[PDB]
Amino acid sequence: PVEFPKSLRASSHSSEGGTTKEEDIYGYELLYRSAFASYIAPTGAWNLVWFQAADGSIKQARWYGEWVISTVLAPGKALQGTPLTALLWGPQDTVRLYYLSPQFELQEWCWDTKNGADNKYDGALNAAKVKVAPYSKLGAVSFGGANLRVYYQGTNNKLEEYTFGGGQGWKKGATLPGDPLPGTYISFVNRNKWDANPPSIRGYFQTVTGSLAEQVWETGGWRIGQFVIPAAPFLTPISATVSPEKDFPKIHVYWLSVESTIIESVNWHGWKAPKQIDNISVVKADISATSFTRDDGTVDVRIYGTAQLNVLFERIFRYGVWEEKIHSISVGKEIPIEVVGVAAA
Amino acid sequence: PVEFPKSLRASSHSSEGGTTKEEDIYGYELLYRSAFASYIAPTGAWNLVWFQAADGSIKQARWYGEWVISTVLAPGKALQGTPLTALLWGPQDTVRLYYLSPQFELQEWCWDTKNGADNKYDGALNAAKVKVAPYSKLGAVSFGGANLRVYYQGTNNKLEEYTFGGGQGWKKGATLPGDPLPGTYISFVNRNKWDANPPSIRGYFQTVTGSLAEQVWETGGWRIGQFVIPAAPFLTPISATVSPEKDFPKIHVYWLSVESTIIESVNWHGWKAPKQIDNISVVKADISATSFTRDDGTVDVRIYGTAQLNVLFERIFRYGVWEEKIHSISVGKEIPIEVVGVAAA
Repeated sequence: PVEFPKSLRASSHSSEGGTTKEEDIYGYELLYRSAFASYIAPTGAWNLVWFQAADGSIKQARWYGEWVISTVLAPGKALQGTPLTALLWGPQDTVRLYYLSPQFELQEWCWDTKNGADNKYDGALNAAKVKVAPYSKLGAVSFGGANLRVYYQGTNNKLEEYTFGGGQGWKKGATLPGDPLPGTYISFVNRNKWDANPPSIRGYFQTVTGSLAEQVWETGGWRIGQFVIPAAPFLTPISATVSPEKDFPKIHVYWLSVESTIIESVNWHGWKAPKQIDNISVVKADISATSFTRDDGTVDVRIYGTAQLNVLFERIFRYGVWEEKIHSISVGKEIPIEVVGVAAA
Repeated sequence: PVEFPKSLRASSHSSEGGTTKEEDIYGYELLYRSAFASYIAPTGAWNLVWFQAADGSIKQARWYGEWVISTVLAPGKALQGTPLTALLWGPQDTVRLYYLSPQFELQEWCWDTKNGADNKYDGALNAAKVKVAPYSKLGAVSFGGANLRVYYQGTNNKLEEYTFGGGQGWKKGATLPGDPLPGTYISFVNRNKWDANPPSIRGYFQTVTGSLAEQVWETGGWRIGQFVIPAAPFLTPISATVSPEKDFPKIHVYWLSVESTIIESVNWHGWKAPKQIDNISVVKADISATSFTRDDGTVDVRIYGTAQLNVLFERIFRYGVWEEKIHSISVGKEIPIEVVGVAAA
């Protein structure tokens, strides 16, 4: 078997007090610790997830009754271990996916489905040859329809913005405040509706001290926000998502604990205390959150990431509760392996 | 600060019971979880270590009274996250380093220093265009002088051999027995002297069940060896090294425990029970062991790898003890970060 810390739960079928003896799955055609991007349709009718296959291609898992896997970027297009982040607007007919080339330049993939067409092509961001810090992660938002913002870590470790819209093409945007940890995970969200202008932008990242911090664009340009988590694990995955609950934006910020469990902090008329959403230890690796508002005004959340041993998980917050059924999305060949919980020496 | 499990020690200066409050170093120009290859001179006079920088270049650390860092392969030569493994013979004037290209093909770098020469150049393996499983690790041995063997994981997850020698160039060798875990770490050693023919080859790897296993080559062919560790952490780093102690080959096999501490199994007139060499938790990432025999017949060992938060460590076994001082080798810019031990929720 493989050994796992006895005090941690490897899956939803682990013993209540930790891992004893169980079977878990290794999907070996998913890149180990793959990046994830995602977007659920605002109607909730279908789901998009993007990930990196072991061969380095970028693939898509789309749920519509069942999951369907396809390839969106051929092997050779993306850095092995590229970050990923996605946009969806129109309200839901135009997709952009951002990634890094093997030369650490910002790249853009476009998927347009307006009017029943289907066009897939490289975006113009590639032309700017934006060289980023090699460990940079990526975030992005859209507003006013096709006004786009891409956030990355520049070569001096500051967070940086690139802008698109208004017929201007891609142009360098702001340099953001703060002192980001080299290699920090980052996640940016727009609190206002996809077709609204101005946007209300928030970004989440880890600083050089290990704390978590917030970028705010509201009025008067970029400022550091009130969200402060004094300590978090080194290079903790971070993903945030926002949708209106009872007619006010509900920001959800997710990161990992030292036990590799998912911690959530909500901003909804103020920040609420961080709390663990479940006690199952995921692989310490990129996560991706998305959300939508139901007709009744409540907000559903989906989180994707890597579960033990190497599977793509889907965690579901629906009608106010995290469901205990945590699904896995198969992306290729798999082997089952026995897992035994082992105590410290 | 950054949070770390309170029950684990992040450094030699951590409290005896685990981490309380301390400072640790982030070398952000070392690729996070870099692969490592290494070779100490058979005289013990100097040391070589190879690693991947954050920018994807392959670099070398050389010790001869002091550590000196150099770049041996420019960005673009190696897969981001490439495995690495090294050879040294002549007795000590001929070096090879094996790695993967961004297209997952075996590559070979050569460094020849016979007679005061100083020639770095690409080896002939590159031209064979040998495509391997994208998550393959690498091992290698040399014998009879320049008879070389490179071990890798093929696309069907079997361990495979490529051979060089006898004026034949690089040719496909054997397919090895057993059922290797996809992406297993692998480490191969030659128990006989560098100029001796035949060799006595051992390889260590993890199987599809999570056990650790042994490949054996002796005159007559390959077989599965009697070394069996029934359970180990999933995708545990593995590195082995052999040198004669009192004229008998002393194999040292290293892997990581569930606490990310280094476990050692020695073969020397039989296998000795596995034992933890120290209680300091390393980053669960590639390690690299090397060894030499002193004039008095005793065997020194060096282990390189990633220590918290992201630094290149050197552990030293010398005159029969693991030294309490664990060194760090700076490879670029660094920031100090406060670390606090945190208990489970």
